[PDB]
Amino acid sequence: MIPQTLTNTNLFIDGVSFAGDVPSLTLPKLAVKTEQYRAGGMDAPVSIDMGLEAMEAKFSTNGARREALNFFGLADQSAFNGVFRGSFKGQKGASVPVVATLRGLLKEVDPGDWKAGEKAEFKYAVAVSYYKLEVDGREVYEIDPVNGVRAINGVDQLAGMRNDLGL
Amino acid sequence: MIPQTLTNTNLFIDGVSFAGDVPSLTLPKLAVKTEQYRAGGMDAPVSIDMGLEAMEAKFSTNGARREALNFFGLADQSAFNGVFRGSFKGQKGASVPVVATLRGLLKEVDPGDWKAGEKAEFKYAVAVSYYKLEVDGREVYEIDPVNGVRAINGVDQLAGMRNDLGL
Amino acid sequence: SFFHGVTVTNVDIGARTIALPASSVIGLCDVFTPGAQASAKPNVPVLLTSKKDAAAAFGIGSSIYLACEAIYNRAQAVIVAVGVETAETPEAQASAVIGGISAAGERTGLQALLDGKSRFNAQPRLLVAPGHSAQQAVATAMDGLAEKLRAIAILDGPNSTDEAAVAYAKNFGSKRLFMVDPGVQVWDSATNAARNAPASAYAAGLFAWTDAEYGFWSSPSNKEIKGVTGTSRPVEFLDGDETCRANLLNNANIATIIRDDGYRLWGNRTLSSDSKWAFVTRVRTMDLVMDAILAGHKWAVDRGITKTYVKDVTEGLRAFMRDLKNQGAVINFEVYADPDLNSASQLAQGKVYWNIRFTDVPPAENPNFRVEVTDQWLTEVLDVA
Amino acid sequence: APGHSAQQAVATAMDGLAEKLRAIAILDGPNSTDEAAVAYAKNFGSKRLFMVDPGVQVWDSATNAARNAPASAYAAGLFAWTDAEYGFWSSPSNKEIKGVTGTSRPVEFLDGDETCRANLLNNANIATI
Repeated sequence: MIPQTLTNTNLFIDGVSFAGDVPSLTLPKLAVKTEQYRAGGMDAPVSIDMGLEAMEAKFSTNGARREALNFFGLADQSAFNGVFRGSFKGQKGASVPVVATLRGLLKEVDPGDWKAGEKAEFKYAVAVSYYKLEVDGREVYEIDPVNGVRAINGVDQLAGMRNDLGL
Repeated sequence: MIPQTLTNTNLFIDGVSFAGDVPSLTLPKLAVKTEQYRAGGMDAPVSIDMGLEAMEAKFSTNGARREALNFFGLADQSAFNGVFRGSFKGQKGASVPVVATLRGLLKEVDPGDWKAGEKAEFKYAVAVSYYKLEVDGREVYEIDPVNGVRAINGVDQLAGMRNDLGL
Repeated sequence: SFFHGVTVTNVDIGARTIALPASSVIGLCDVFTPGAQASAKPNVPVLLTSKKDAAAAFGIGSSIYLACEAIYNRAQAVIVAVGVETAETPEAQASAVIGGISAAGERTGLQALLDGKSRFNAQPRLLVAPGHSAQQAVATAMDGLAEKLRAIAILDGPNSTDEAAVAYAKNFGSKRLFMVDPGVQVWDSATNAARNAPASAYAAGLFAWTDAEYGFWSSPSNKEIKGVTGTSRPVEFLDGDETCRANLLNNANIATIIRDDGYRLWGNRTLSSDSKWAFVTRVRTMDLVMDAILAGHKWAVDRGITKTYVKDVTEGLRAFMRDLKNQGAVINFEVYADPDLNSASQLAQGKVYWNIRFTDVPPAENPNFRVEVTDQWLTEVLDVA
Repeated sequence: APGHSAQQAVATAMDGLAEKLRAIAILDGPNSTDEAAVAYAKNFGSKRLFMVDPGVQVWDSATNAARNAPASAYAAGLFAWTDAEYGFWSSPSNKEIKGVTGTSRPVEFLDGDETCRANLLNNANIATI
């Protein structure tokens, strides 16, 4: 493998390119809701999957980006749409894109303290519903909570436990 | 977009310009009271809006600004009036103002320690009721708790759930 | 002058006839007499809201209000009703319903139903001319109207024998029409005589009812008609019967009524020639997701094409199509841009394509109950033991 | 020039006025039938004109009647609005007209329709509502 790092970053919200002001993105921390399970005839628990937990996907800007302030606290949850683009350029030339569609509620607009001479750093946060990561255009993650779509590498992981609930 | 940052800062309280002594403002951290909701037929919760939470809007001064000390602990809550002006100048010239009307209770006057040779830093705090942010004069936020005015981008978000309560 | 205080007044009302508010706008066209009560000019449409505007804009005894009370008993819906003047010859009385651009600048007849949009925000997703659809002339020019509006035009056969309406539905393979053969009899508030209503408005108000809480993908087959007595010609459905009148009329792609005193409809299949578009829910979900796809993608119909214009709207189509799969309108889908038909030549003149491939929920037509009386439980049961 | 642009001698001179100023002249067809304004727009191939055919009706402060406004100033106010935040490069088509009710000649846009009143006018290069 070639050494490969993050170099540049972009954010689209309803197609509007934030080519000017995003100093920090943050993808949602994907994690399995681990329940440590020690039972009879064993020890040192085995941590069965119980589904994911909530996925909050922070980012920040430091202008009055009104094209992103108008999504706070709407009556239509999961209507904030936005992708987190970012390219990984490697050492041998070619850049591998990492794009990440979000769809959630802009649940926090945090304006920082205004010390009169520093940056603004409007820290935002979306508690996303939908989440689709791509690597070099190839699909890796689909996370849809409602109607149960958890597809790793394109093949759905919940299909074994979705035709028994009868969804 | 042009790169756009915070440069200067002002505070008015009952029209009285604090052109001398405000070293730090802080807008109220707007946040949705998220209740993470996982139910039958899904996983990885979807975080329904439950309204906002309280909005405390700190700031600081380091003189004995008696024109701001006299608002502490009055019998008339939500009578402290004040705007947080601040201009975002960008790179291509023109400055975008960000003004922010507050209306609340000055619930904390915190004089710092007096180490005899440093600043004073009277940290204040208002647990605001009303909150109106402007960007370049264009309206973005109205937050009024009592009688329920949550208007993002001028259009009221609570009007769908205010003609069913019968307010 | 005016009144103060409280004013009790013995008036002539009765039978509060509540219905759930429907969203699917239907069109309407039937004759009336534009006298002093009817404050509606003849060839122009009016946005109807309830029984009151059906009573104010048209006459009480006029043929519009007798068809508007059919839907407003069943679904509080939105009517785009353009009446016509009563003619003498039925060749011209049928041709008054078509009309056209035969004014100086304006329109007349059924062709004023295109003015439901851009006057009322009410595009008619159902078309019904009560009584004036037994002719070949109007019903051909309703498929010429419903193909343009992307709507389901409701028709009716005549009051003739059973076979004469079987051979009337052989003149159409029109894949958007919907024919309802038996005419509803109705009481009409102590007139002690059953008036033969044409029963195209009763099936039209049923679709607006089943649109609201069952959804448009739900088949409007088993569901109830309100405000109805035993109809004009008795159509029965006997089980396993080759010659029973309902199954005789289903195989000719004609809706009926089945239960006692004309309770419910019986239509599931439309007046088509492709078996691909046989049901009335494939042709209804074809056209009522593709306005909801547009209702939310009005921004995409003109915009400066950025690099992500192809990519941000294909994640806007998918994120809307998952909300239809959420409420059970479809089964799994796929929406994707074309790699083969989006070139640089099409972007210059503005065109850019996207694929959509969903699938309908098939309705439960024909559940079979294969059965046998068996003496299996006769030795273990009924023993001394 | 609202109202006074259905005449031929003005719209010829509004185009010559717009060529000198390097601007966009807003025109309007006659308020007659759909086959009449198409014959009016065949007088010009002059690449600086913009024709808005249906007559906007406005309420005008409890007149309890809708006046046929010539609908050339409403679309001209639309270009000033879309110049500001969408920029001059934005297509000024899909955007809202405010202060307006049901127009003079009701032009629809049915999809998949060859003879719908919007598309019949767009081939003659005429804006509608």
